[PDB]
Amino acid sequence: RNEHPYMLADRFTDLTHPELIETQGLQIDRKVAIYGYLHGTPLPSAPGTRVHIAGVGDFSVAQIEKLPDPCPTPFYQQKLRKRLDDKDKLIY
Amino acid sequence: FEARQRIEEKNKESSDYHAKMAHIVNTINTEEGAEKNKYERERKLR
Amino acid sequence: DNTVKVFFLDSMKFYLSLYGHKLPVLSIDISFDSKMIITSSADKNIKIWGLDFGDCHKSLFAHQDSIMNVKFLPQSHN
Amino acid sequence: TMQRSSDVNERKLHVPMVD
Amino acid sequence: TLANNVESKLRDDLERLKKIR
Amino acid sequence: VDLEKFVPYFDTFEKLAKKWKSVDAIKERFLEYDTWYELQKAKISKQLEINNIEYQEMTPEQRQRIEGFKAGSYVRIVFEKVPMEFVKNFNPKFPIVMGGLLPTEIKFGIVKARLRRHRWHKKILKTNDPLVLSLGWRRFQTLPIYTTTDSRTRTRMLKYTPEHTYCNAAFYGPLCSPNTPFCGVQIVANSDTGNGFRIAATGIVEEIDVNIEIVKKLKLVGFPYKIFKNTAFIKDMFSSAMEVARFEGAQIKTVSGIRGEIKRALSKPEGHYRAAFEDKILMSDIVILRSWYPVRVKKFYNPVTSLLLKEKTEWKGLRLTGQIRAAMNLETPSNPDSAYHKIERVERHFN
Amino acid sequence: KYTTFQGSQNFRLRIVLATLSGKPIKIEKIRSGDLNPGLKDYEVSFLRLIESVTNGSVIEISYTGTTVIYRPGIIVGGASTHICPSSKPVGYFVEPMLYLAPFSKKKFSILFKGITASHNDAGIEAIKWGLMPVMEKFGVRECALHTLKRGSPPLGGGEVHLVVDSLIAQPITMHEIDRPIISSITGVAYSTRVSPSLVNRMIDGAKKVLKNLQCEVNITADVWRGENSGKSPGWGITLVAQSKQKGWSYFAEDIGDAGSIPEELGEKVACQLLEEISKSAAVGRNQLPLAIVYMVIGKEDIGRLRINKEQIDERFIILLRDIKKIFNTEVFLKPVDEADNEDMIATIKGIGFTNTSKKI
Amino acid sequence: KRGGVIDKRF
Amino acid sequence: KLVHDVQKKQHRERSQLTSRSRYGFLEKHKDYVKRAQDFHRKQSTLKV
Amino acid sequence: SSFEKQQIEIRKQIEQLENEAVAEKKWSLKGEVKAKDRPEDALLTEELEFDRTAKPVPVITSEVTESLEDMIRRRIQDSNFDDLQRR
Amino acid sequence: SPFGGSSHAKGIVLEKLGIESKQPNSAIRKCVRVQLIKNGKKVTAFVPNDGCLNFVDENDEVLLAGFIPGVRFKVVKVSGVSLLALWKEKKEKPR
Repeated sequence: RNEHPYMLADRFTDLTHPELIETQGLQIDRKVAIYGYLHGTPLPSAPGTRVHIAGVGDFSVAQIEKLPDPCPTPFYQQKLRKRLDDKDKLIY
Repeated sequence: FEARQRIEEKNKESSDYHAKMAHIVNTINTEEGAEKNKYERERKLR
Repeated sequence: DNTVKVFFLDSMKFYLSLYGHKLPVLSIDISFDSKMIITSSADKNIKIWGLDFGDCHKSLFAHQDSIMNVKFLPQSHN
Repeated sequence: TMQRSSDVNERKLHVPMVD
Repeated sequence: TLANNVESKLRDDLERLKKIR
Repeated sequence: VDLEKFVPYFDTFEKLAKKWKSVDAIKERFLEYDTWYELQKAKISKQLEINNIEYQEMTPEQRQRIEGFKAGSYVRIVFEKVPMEFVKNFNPKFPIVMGGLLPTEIKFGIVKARLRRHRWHKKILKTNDPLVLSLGWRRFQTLPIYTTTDSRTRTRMLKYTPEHTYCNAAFYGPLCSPNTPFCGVQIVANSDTGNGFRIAATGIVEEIDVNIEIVKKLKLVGFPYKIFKNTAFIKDMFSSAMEVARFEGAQIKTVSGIRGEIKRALSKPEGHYRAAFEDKILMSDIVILRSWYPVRVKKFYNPVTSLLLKEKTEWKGLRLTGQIRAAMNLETPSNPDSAYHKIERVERHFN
Repeated sequence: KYTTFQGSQNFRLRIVLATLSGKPIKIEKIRSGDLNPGLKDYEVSFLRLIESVTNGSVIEISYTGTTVIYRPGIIVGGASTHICPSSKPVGYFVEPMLYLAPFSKKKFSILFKGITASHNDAGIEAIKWGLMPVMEKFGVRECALHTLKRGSPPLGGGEVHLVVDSLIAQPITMHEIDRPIISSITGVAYSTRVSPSLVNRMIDGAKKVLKNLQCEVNITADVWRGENSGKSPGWGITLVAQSKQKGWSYFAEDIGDAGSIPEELGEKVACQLLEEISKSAAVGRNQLPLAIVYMVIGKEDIGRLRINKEQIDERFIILLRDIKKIFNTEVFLKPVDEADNEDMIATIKGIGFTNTSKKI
Repeated sequence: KRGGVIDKRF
Repeated sequence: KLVHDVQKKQHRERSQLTSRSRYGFLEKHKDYVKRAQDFHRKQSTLKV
Repeated sequence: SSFEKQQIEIRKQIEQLENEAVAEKKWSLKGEVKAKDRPEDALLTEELEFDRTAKPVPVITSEVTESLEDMIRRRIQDSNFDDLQRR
Repeated sequence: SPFGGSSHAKGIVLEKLGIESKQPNSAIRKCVRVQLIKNGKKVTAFVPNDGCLNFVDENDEVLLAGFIPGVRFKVVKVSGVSLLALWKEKKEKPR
């Protein structure tokens, strides 16, 4: 876990144009965007890094960008012997 | 021809084997036995 | 002293010195192409030193007595 | 106590790792 | 015919023996 | 201008000689932790303390360029040429895990692992038998070959895994760094789960390279027909005298253990040859020549891709040798001669 | 697919980093416009040397020789013998072999035969006292280049035996932000087939320039004679500036041709090394293409190397550019806080490379 | 020995 | 005594081939030494 | 689909390897083998490594000669003869 | 005392020096070089048998106890599990 970068997908989205799905058919290869928190070693910023999705195959990262933390931790959110605040706890 | 190179390869390998096995038994016995003998005489001194 | 030093005549600076002569060189000789230095010595042996590196290709005990003077055949290695 | 302290000092030791 | 086949097989063995050697 | 010229470019003599008439401008250059464990931890920590410092010095855009996206960052990754079926057969219950691959992971070839039958697995595993392995982030099916060292003299092909110990296993697939352990399973579909423990083997990958030289043992068998004391003639060992010519002088031995040699081939009939033994052999003896024949690893690769299916729990690939025989209704092959039988020995009285 | 580049520029560098990466590489347009296009004998022979030490690699050279496709295999090595063509000396092939020596299955015991010195390529002593000592700094503890026989141009025939008895997972992380203090200057003076006075006139020419310094000088007067002293007379000098504090070294080398005065070329290497010092901060630009590549294949940690203004030239840039495509690693530079000099600190990271080819 | 030198040069 | 019960399993002996049944019982090491020793007893007595 | 086309190639290999699993083994992979079982002269076609029981009789090659008269010249040069003398 | 007052000492398995030995269950095949963690001193240790030699691998924690003369230490315990438990098929090593 400390030698590889890995990631558990929080949501799933298909970015293929609906027109492409029709002119060629559903059988066309599709563009997909996968979001989540990164783990382990840092993931290189430049695209093209080779990754494996379990049960799918090996793919190369077409594009990558960081988004704001959608579930900010309380110490982080307020930053932007004391107990947790009921407002601070969040579920995402 | 093939026999001659084959057999001389076994002989060199076997000779190197016994030399390495012989060197290690001497060095481990000599260096560690001194410390074992060292500790025992301290026990006798105690 | 049994060593034959070579001076560039145009620059007047010392280039290379022959070494290993048992006895002093009686005669010195430059091939027509100027790339060899033939030398005959009181040690009775003739050494032929190449210019580019000042190196003896062969040492030859030619005469039972010392070789006083040595000639070329012009435009020839002889 | 020294024998124990040796026995507790050793159990604290581990492989060096990088997290 | 059979003897000729044995001869041809023997020749094939010969060529392979050349290949080894 | 180019590295093939090892000596690099320098200035001319006279400029450089004038440049350094004096040796100025260069005078400046010329003239406790209690335990070893603490020393190693500190070395790790200082490097970590070093790492944090530059990244702080670096600009945030510079930092991401050099480190990339650190762990804990919420990030969007876009993929192209994803299979069609993956979106269609998408179940949110089944997790999607992404794993970065180091350069060795992409390479394909032969994998050498020290592998044992999993202890609670009911049956021993067989060579050339499909097995789904879990290496790194990837889980795929291969045909491993189980081998032994024979006292570190050769790699000999074993037919099954040892009952209660490890053995060397060779198989083809994506490579990995040595010391990367793995687990093996024979069945992953729910239909054929049954009540056996499904984990079949557990082992450690030992080495990586592009081929293995596994060899299988061959015994050519002979029968005697004519004996003179140490010397005897043997038949049906070989089909022709030319065959005997190749193995002249070869070491041979009987079932009783009387060692022998192939002395000369008999001209008549073809294949017959003369052998001398340390003792006279008997008519019932069977002489044997020990030989060895190379074996090859099958290059089979079938990634197990459950998430691309409708079921996601009924993936099936190569079937075991037992199942194919059951489906086609073939009995397990057997040889009456190979079978073992009780032997009772009659005391011999000699004249 | 295949990373595509142009020209024979940095030919060896682009194969070995391909070999280190495991990433397959394509090089095309090898002197397409020249009268004699395609790879030359020495660089074909070098590509053969790689196949000897690597296992599983496939190499194809085009019909006209102007394109090569290289897919690397795992690095295995072993005892072997190589014939260096007379075009280049042994040093041309041994220097790039140092890029790959410590990361193999079995030990590198390779015999190189051919010329041993040239005006443009590394000599034995450049590798021995000039390039190898950098290996002890990088973790490669024991490693040697044994000289059994030296052969001068144009006939050559020299013999050098390389042994790298160290094998390590990856190079140690690098930490040199100071300009090392040089303690003494040493060197070796060598010749074939010629009188020893040459090797003495070597030192006297080298001695003359550098006695303005306050240093102890010991230049080895070495003369090869007998059967092991080459089929051609020749000679050259190698002076090394040595730092005993942190084990750093800087060297200069060149060989003498026909018609050269010995004190002249002795005067060269003394002032030649001397010029190299001014342009070096921590490692010379003849050691620069050694230090950067190993640091790029270190562990995932930033190290610091101090590099001078004069070091960063066309050679530093394309070399840096070549590393980026193969590894996607970029070398950042931050200025030193000191004002006496304008030296630079080059920060690089290892890719986490490991010696997966080793027996564990 | 695995991997081979496939030289197409005329 | 770090040997288990399994590694001390019996290895069963084979018998004569059915095709070779007419030549008699398949002899083994222990059978051979019995006839080897008696012949040595024999030649020694013939020798003296 | 291409992924389905991937299963198209896989479900071919399964049947051949399935057939090979139940197919009769080659004489090489049958362990103990007999001349009648294998093709005649098959071992002429195959490379089999086997041990020999005695020394390979030496061959008198030139370098064996050259090394041999070289010493004979050395012994006689030193007048070192192992010869019997009057006692 | 061999461990400087302790009854047991952990170490780091560096390399199995007897792997290349031909003879099975030779006295050499059970010898392993080990780095003592408390001081970093390299030492040699005994593993009970070649079957147990399979369990030990490079960079695993190993506890050493007093025992090819001179090898005074035996490997009793590895990586969260005792060898004899592993050797008896009573446990698996945690990784």
